[PDB]
Amino acid sequence: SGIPHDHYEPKTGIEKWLHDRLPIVGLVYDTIMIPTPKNLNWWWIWGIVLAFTLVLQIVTGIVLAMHYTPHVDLAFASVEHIMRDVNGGWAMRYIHANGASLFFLAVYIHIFRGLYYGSYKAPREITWIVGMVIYLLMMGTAFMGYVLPWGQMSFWGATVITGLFGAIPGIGPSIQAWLLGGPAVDNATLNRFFSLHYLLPFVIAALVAIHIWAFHTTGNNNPTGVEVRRTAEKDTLPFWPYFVIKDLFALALVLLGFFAVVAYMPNYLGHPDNYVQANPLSTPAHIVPEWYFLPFYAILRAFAADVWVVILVDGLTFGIVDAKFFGVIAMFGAIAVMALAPWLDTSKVRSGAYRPKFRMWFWFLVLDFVVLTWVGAMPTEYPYDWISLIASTYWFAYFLVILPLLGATEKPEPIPASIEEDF
Amino acid sequence: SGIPHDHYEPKTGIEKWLHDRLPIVGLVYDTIMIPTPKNLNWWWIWGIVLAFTLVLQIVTGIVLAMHYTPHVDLAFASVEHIMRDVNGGWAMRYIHANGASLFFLAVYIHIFRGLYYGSYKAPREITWIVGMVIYLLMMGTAFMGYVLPWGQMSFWGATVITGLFGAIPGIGPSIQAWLLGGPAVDNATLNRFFSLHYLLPFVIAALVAIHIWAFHTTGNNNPTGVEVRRTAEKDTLPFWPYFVIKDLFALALVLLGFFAVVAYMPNYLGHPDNYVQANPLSTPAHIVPEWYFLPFYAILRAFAADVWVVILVDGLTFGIVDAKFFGVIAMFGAIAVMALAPWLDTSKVRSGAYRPKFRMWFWFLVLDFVVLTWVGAMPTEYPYDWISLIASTYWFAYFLVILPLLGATEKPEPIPASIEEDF
Amino acid sequence: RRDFLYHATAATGVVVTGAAVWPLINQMNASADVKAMASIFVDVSAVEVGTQLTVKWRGKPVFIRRRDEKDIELARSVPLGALRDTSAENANKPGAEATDENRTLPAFDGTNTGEWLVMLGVCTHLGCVPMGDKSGDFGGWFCPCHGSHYDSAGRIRKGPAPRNLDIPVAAFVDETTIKLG
Amino acid sequence: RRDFLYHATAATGVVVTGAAVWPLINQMNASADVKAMASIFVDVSAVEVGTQLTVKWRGKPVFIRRRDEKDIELARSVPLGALRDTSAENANKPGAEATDENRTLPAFDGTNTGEWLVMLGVCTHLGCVPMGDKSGDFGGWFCPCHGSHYDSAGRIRKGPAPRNLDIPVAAFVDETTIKLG
Amino acid sequence: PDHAFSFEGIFGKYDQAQLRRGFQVYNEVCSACHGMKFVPIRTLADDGGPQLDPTFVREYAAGLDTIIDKDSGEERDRKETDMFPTRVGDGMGPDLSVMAKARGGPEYIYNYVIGFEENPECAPEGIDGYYYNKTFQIGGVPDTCKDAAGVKITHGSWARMPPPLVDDQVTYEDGTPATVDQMAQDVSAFLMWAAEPKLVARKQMGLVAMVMLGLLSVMLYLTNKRLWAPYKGHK
Amino acid sequence: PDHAFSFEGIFGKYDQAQLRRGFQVYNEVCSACHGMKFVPIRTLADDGGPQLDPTFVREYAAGLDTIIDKDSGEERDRKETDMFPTRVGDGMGPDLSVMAKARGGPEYIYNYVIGFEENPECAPEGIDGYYYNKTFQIGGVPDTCKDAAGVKITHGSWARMPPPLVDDQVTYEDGTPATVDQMAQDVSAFLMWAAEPKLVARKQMGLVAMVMLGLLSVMLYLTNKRLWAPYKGHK
Ligand code: HEC
Ligand code: HEC
Ligand code: HEC
Ligand code: HEC
Ligand code: HEC
Ligand code: HEC
Ligand code: FES
Ligand code: FES
Repeated sequence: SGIPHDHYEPKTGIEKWLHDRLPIVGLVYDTIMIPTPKNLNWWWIWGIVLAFTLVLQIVTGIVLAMHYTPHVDLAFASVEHIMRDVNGGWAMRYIHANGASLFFLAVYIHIFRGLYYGSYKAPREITWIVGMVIYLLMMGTAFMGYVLPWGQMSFWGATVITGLFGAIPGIGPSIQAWLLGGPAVDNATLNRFFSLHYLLPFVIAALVAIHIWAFHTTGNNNPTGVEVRRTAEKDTLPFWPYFVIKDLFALALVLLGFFAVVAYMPNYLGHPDNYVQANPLSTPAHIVPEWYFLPFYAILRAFAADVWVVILVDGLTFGIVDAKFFGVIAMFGAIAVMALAPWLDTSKVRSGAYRPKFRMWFWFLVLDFVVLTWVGAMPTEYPYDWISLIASTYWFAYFLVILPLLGATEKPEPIPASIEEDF
Repeated sequence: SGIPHDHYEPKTGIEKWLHDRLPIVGLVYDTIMIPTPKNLNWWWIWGIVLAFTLVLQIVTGIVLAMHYTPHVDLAFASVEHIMRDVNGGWAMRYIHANGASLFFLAVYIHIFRGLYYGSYKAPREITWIVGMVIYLLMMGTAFMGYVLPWGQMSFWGATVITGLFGAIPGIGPSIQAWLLGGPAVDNATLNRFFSLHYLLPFVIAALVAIHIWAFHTTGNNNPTGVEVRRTAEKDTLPFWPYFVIKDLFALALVLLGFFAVVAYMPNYLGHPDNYVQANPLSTPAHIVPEWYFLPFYAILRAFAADVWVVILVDGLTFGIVDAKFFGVIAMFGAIAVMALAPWLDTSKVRSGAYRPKFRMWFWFLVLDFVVLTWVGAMPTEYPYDWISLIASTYWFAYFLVILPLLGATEKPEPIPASIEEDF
Repeated sequence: RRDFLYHATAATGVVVTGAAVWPLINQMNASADVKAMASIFVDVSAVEVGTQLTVKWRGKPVFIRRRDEKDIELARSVPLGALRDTSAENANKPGAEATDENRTLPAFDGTNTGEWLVMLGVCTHLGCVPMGDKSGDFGGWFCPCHGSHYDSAGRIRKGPAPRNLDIPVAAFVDETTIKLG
Repeated sequence: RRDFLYHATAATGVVVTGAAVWPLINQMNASADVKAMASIFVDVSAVEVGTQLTVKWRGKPVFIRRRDEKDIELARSVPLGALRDTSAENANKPGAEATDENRTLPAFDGTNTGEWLVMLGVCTHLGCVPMGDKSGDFGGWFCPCHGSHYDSAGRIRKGPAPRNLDIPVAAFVDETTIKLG
Repeated sequence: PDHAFSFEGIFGKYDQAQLRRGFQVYNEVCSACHGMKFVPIRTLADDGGPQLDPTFVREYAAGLDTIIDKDSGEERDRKETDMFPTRVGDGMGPDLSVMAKARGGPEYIYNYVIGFEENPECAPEGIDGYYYNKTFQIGGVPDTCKDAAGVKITHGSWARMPPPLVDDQVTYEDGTPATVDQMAQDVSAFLMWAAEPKLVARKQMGLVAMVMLGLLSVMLYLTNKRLWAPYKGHK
Repeated sequence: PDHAFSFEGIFGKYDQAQLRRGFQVYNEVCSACHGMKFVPIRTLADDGGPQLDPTFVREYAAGLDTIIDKDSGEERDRKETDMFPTRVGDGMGPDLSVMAKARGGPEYIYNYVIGFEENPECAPEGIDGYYYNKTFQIGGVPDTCKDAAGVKITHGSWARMPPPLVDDQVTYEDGTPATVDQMAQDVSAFLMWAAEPKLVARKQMGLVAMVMLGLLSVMLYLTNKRLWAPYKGHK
């Protein structure tokens, strides 16, 4: 059971004088020969993808910062200095910019893999909490970063996603001014964002430290509602070399596609308007902040008192909870409820591979995510308003009511024993 | 023996559900209730001082970077923006600038405490190696940082301490150009230095991580040549609360003095010429890089073929080893030999509190350090040249020959037993 | 005493910690160079009355637009009913009803109001810049960030934007100038 | 085979790693905005030989002045004695004596030296720009910052300036050009 | 058909004669109003695009406007190391440095320059000082051409730029019919250069990397198939 | 004796009348050649120094040179938010923003302005265009005054600045003998302000912190003496 196999430091004198600093003991006993089940599909790779992508982003950023100059008058020029003069330039920038896209794409699949195979269910709450914390940090990071080029979309995205904090009453304008460094956006905001943007990744790495510490102490989830049967465990092959090699193969494929993009379709995920300098006096059409924030942008700009299911007219009971504040609360709740999940699913069961109704609702949820992604880009004119309202309502409904009802009446399936599934 | 007292997680349900992430187990069992001897004097505090100073510098720097603009045309102006407009300004800058001084002062006492009480002697080699690595990183950091204000001393200090790398043959100019971003100093160097200067502290923290991991696995030296007698150990009180409180008291005193300086004598340790903008066309008198690099500056500018003990005329046997290269090697060796110490002292003994000849030689070494500090500022005219040569020669002599001879014939003392020294 | 001394040491440590932390949170507030926040003299100087005039100030645009009769009549023909924000955000006067008589502007040092209207070109939703030059579904301004329709006098309509376009404190400089601040 | 396949996978991984690392070490090299600086040329092209020619480079001026016979004879008639700096600061050659034969310049790709002299227009005292066009008490250059008198060939005289006007590395481009760098 | 360019694909390293033609046009036509500050003059020798002769570059630079200085205010000689000039206002337009990316890009410029036909049969009078363009979409439209809810019934809108070229505005030294269409294509390619000069290097890097990573991935697949063999043989 | 200032010590928050006098002196004498770019004009209302009336500040600002703009080249009215002007060259000197720190500082300025006496009895002819000072140390010296190895035998050296003031150059509105010495002291204090405006806040922070930390340290000493009591009582 949970064989650590510390190696007893019996190799030789080198492995015996290393009794001063244990380090190799840690690596070997724990982070390399960690028994993992055999039943792992191709959905348990994306964590390696995320770690590598994080390293990539940190490196490329440390390189760019050697040529980026945070200032309204010299940011655009420095970015062009990069893409033209520097030796590698375009590569670093395109790899930095697009890799953010892959990062978020990979976390999406990392998260939805989790929702299916009960990875939030006990005893794996801490991992979930830490993951939501990370998600928040990395969203804030990417936001701070999209601003640095001082293009045109930078300015206005910052403007609105800071007016949010100002929507709330009493302490809105104060926070807004304390965050922007002033009444509106200017170089001060740029300096804050650069610093902050150059600091959070390390916090993320530490949090990834705790993320990795947790699921090593707590066994990796597995396609089944079963554990490694610790009591000797013919199942649960080790990590190295088997799963290391599997993950590296998938990672090679992913990097292949990523570099093909970088080299042929690099400006595809971007907004052309970010290639024109900023004008605080003129706003372009369809700001469309980005593609990894459209869901929440839509959940925000949906509630506007423009439907018979408009709960804003009812929330107006209290004269303080206006629309804006309502949408902001709705977004914060869209995330808080995803974090609260493990204490809402009242099921003494596990992976939805043995819960059909859950399968249907979950695929509807994935569809809802895609729809929200597609709607945040389209105007607030009919019919898109009804669509956004329906989708947000279903998100909240799933995460609040649907899981309890299932946990109550959702066991028409024969659960599998013997995690050694030699089929 | 080595009582970890993991606490068994018996407190309550909170301390039992924390079996998902061990964290509190680590803290309690290891990093708080770490048995430390009773025989500790006031020289075992400076590590807490260093940790706090590092945190202070990191914080103040993260704040400054919100107003510093890396560019030749806007650095000085941004520094003045800080010292005038910003709310706190002068405080952050003076605390950042002077705290570097305290940092190095504290590492000096941290290191010399070590040389006395055989802290480099086995089984504490890894700590020593890691400490020298750190010292290097933090020297490079402070150097990169003194440049950012783009004053006058910045430029020329950078110029010379980069011409060093160019002294060596074959691969000197290439490295020089690859480091400066060009033939000479300009904005590119500034960007590199800012980035680098804003990144190494985290590496230092990690290295401090390993530094703290090592001497927790390996027992803290103790005033004597004795261990905690693991086999139950009435000696070796714990760290918390006793030594925590002692160190915090000393730290309060140190911060008191430090803030008195910051508020009354802040520009004392500085060079006034760093308050005039840079002129690549005019060099001031007595550049005098700083005060924590004068020893090595002197060891460098001492060997010049101007004494009957001039080994440069002899090293000229090989036409490649000229003077400059000789001084550079001499400096790198001045540090490498300090790192090699633990394998040069051929003594099966410990703290020099029981080795008189070692006491005398060690106090001579401290005097040599002070002298080198005082000489790097004075010209290379007679008699200072002879002084610098003598001092460097003694440094090397100590660390190479003196310790072996002692280890041979240096045991006229009764060593103390029973680390419980109830005198 | 054990309890008193220990707890008092802890309290003093906490107080000192807070006194040290506050400035790290104060420096990010508005510096003195941002404290200034003073006024601007914009000269109308034959702007070809009826199209628009925009000027930068405080980091935001200040819209100075003359009036077109059709725009005017549409304005003056708006009863307070069915008007989202009836507060006349203009800070040059009290919270008087959002009426065109009060909402247009001072009268050149003369006596007339239905000819000029200078408001802050900042959408009250989240601070975007609406497009002018007769746009939207009400013959006024249209915000492209989320779709908020403004009217002729600038009062919000048909969108999430809660209130109309504010009006800063401004007076005239004797028939060719505007004072913003 | 076990050995072949395993070792080959390792080799390929290493190769890819190195191909990815090299640029990380390449970006720190001279960017394009800096290369166009190391090599700067100056088309003399009939500068009306005898008065002067100044060009900006490296942030400092590079003086290219033809020779006037009276200036020349005054130069060639200066014995090394009574010459503050006799090192011929010119870096296009060794520390040979500060003589006009070595100190004037290369010979157009031909054979002559007493006709052109291009030096760095930067006073060695503290970096001011001396005034040219026959000035001072020696028929050369005069520094107005502290009063340093230069001679015809640029060697320092009558002032605090310790050394003469340096001469950068420069060669000719076949009778109408100068290469500075 | 769509008149695809050379670079439109996995290959097509910027046929350079096209770019020299676009340069002949840009400096003689578009430069009167437009600028390219984000473009150094020393790039007309760098590989990939117009590999002109440096000496001609220095000549053409000295023949341009006067960019004064950064240290000592004095009208210099506009050395190549400086950037192209900037036309800012009073009847002038934006900067074309990266206009090929702020819009499939070059096709916009081609189909924009192409198309300035007379005013349609809804508002033949048109507007004073504004001219009509088939493809610009961000211009004003008269009320006579708008529908019942503000949308325009015209394909394009009214742009403040006049027609830049006639039937035979300039001569090509290489020898080529200099009609409007060829000039439009050429200048579009020149602007795409000014925006993406490092295109060919992009493509070559992409090829090299695709190849090396396909190789690595194949080898890893073989290694995986091997290691996992004794566990996937009986089923 | 040494004519210590007010701020020379643990107290001395910049007696303000002295600074107003120095301002009368600086704008009417030193401003002709010198500048203080690193100094905003609005600081003449901030506490600590001359707490002048804002309206007078706006007047004095509009009465200065013309600082054109940063966005649209046009000679503006020079609002207080801008900085003091800059005199750069052609018989002009450096910037006095922080000259009180680039040298005990203000004593240098006092003992420099003080001292321009005639040429000594080693070189009475002197120099054309240069004038003599007894304290500047970074100026040229004639060969007649140097020793055998280049060192000067004079106390000071020759500075390019002329004597700035005579016996009674300006009047003080408050009522005070405006001799040269008082003006020198006043202007020195004004420059020290221009360099260290946040001095008094520095001192008050130092006091507060010394006090709080002495308190904390005393309490920690008591706690230590207590905890370590049962182990240091028998010896
Ligand atoms: C003045 C006589 C011009 C000359 C000659 C050229 N251009 Fe221009 N251009 C000019 C103006 C005033 C504008 C703004 C138009 C508006 O309505 O805002 C433009 C615009 C362009 C654009 C941008 C179009 C867009 O979608 O915003 C392009 C791509 C453009 N012009 C191209 C172009 C070329 C290639 C020219 C030389 C052949 C050229 N223009 C000449 C003014 C003038
Ligand atoms: C021109 C007529 C001047 C006026 C009036 C004032 N100053 Fe000046 N100053 C001037 C020059 C050309 C120089 C450079 C002198 C040199 O030899 O380089 C200076 C210098 C100073 C300095 C710096 C001295 C030093 O050690 O470098 C100071 C402190 C100074 N001047 C002060 C000063 C004051 C207070 C004035 C008004 C009372 C003043 N100067 C007027 C030119 C001129
Ligand atoms: C060491 C510095 C650094 C790190 C670490 C870093 N970046 Fe950046 N980032 C930059 C710089 C510099 C820019 C501006 C240059 C650019 O846009 O490429 C930038 C810009 C961006 C952009 C906008 C790209 C563009 O071209 O508009 C995004 C998105 C972004 N960062 C996201 C991230 C995310 C997400 C992470 C990690 C979680 C990250 N970055 C890590 C330095 C860094
Ligand atoms: C909001 C949720 C969430 C986020 C965001 C998240 N994780 Fe996870 N992660 C999980 C969960 C749940 C598991 C499953 C743990 C288990 O099975 O015991 C997991 C597992 C892992 C694993 C091991 C198994 C696997 O799925 O590969 C790795 C490695 C990992 N995460 C890395 C990362 C990294 C690196 C990041 C970010 C840079 C990240 N994760 C972000 C929740 C998250
Ligand atoms: C987050 C950024 C950051 C960190 C971390 C940081 N500094 Fe700095 N440092 C700066 C900035 C910004 C400046 C320039 C402003 C200044 O000089 O105060 C600077 C300047 C300096 C200076 C010159 C001070 C002066 O005023 O001339 C020194 C010395 C220095 N740093 C040393 C260090 C050392 C040693 C460390 C830690 C080992 C450190 N710094 C940590 C940001 C930082
Ligand atoms: C070059 C040598 C060196 C450097 C530099 C160094 N250390 Fe140490 N450190 C030592 C040695 C040796 C010991 C003694 C370990 C033992 O007694 O087991 C030690 C002990 C310590 C201790 C515990 C006992 C004590 O002396 O306080 C702390 C805490 C510590 N170091 C922190 C730091 C920090 C933080 C830094 C830098 C930011 C640092 N040290 C730099 C060598 C070094
Ligand atoms: S920001 Fe103006 S409507 Fe959303
Ligand atoms: S600077 Fe040239 S002589 Fe003083």
